[PDB]
Amino acid sequence: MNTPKEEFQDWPIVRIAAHLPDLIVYGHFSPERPFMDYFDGVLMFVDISGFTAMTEKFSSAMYMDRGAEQLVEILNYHISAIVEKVLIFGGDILKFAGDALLALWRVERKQLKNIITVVIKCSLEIHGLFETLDIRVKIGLAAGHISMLVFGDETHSHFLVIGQAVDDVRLAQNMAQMNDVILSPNCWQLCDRSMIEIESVPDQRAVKVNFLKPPPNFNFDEFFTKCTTFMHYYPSGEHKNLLRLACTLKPDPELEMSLQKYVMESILKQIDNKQLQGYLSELRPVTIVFVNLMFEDQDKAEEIGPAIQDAYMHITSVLKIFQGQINKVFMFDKGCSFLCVFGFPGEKVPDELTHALECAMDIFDFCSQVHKIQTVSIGVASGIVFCGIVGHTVRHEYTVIGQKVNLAARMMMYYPGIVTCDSVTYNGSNLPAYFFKELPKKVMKGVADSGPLYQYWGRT
Ligand SMILES: Nc1ncnc2c1ncn2[C@@H]1O[C@H](COP(=O)(O)CP(=O)(O)OP(=O)(O)O)[C@@H](O)[C@H]1O
Ligand SMILES: Nc1nc(Cl)cc(N(Cc2cccs2)C2CC2)n1
Ligand SMILES: [Ca+2]
Ligand SMILES: [Cl-]
Repeated sequence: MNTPKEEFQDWPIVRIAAHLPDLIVYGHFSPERPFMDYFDGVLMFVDISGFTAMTEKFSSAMYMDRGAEQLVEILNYHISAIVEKVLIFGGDILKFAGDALLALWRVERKQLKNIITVVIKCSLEIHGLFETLDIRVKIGLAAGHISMLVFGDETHSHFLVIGQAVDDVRLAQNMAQMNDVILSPNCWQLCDRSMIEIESVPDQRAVKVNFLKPPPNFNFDEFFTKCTTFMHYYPSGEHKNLLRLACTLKPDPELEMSLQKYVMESILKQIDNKQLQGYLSELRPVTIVFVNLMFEDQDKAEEIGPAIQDAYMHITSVLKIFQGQINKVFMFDKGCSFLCVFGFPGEKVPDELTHALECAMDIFDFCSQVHKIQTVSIGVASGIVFCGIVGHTVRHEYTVIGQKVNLAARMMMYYPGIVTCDSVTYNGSNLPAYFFKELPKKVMKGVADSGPLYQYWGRT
């Protein structure tokens, strides 16, 4: 009696799970919103520098109308290797944003020291990989208490990690010069100092890792194996050949119903083999509306959660009306940011610019009265941006990369408390000139040639 091979592996639920971390896939939590949970772990924020420039070049005529296809190929060639390293070291990729990704090793408080060692080794191996396009990799690490927030409505869900360690990992990474790994202060405080050769960062309690220098008896693989005891989802045994346990998920309509809420409809359409895979990789004219919600420095996560929930409910209704989408949500330095996009798969209109501006003002007016939100700032920029699925086969997300994305994000930070827009949006809108005010030109870090910027004043 024959015993033929292959556990079938490519169910819709498995494909959906590629778009989510284990934190969500295996989360089994309440469907109330907001939902908050608390844990400890180590974070790694890996930020590639140089794909936004590569993006601009790939629109040129030399790429012969295949710039999006070539961009996404070369990006994924590099990012998929990084993702594999993270997964093999036992980490959970939480979210992608353009050419960056945030990863988490959730562990019990007693294991933080040991896990920091595993994550530093992983970081050094990620720097390893890149002795090969013009691109640097900056890595920040942090460790400590982390809170998870899940917010949404009955058909959509969104998550974030929050707290000092999240702020710290971002601050750490941002200090790295090309190809450095930086530890947060608390990470350096908790780590195994005998193993880890560091140096001062000027005007900073963070430190740069110079070397991993283990003792005589230390064998990394035996050490790593012991650390796997504390990793709940590390593929093992008959599944040690897999990069994720999520590859073994079996059909379960209730779990699927829950996971699909995190993923865009156009992505679900591709997952369901109702649209061609290549259709979502594009260099497409869009309008980016980047909305920043600032909370007071005193604010704790249990106050932040209901306020993001409230803002979200309004953002989503306004976007539905004006034909916009939330591409990604971020939070650090007391600012929760919604990266919103007008134009992309299906939603292409003619009055898109007018609509992005009115939508932005509606969001600004509503969110300004949400209890606990100190300041709303919204940057609006229009241009050619790369849209597509970034990452590895087993762990990837839809995202956007482009100069106008970065510009919108810089506007919102440099021109706080107002709605700002770029020249393309200004000249291209229906609207008369006195709806606007021309702004003083600020020198913006990582932005040159930016052109005239405007405040969207409104009808009044
Ligand atoms: N998705 C993201 N989430 C959080 N912070 C980000 C981010 N992208 C960039 N940043 C932060 O802002 C800092 C400056 O980023 P920038 O210099 O403006 C673009 P980059 O990340 O260097 O290269 P790039 O745009 O080719 O990819 C970063 O070092 C990082 O701390
Ligand atoms: N707060 C938060 N949560 C998640 Cl899950 C991701 C995220 N971001 C922004 C941050 C990067 C570094 C610390 S927070 C990642 C996807 C870019 N921010
Ligand atoms: Ca980047
Ligand atoms: Cl891949």
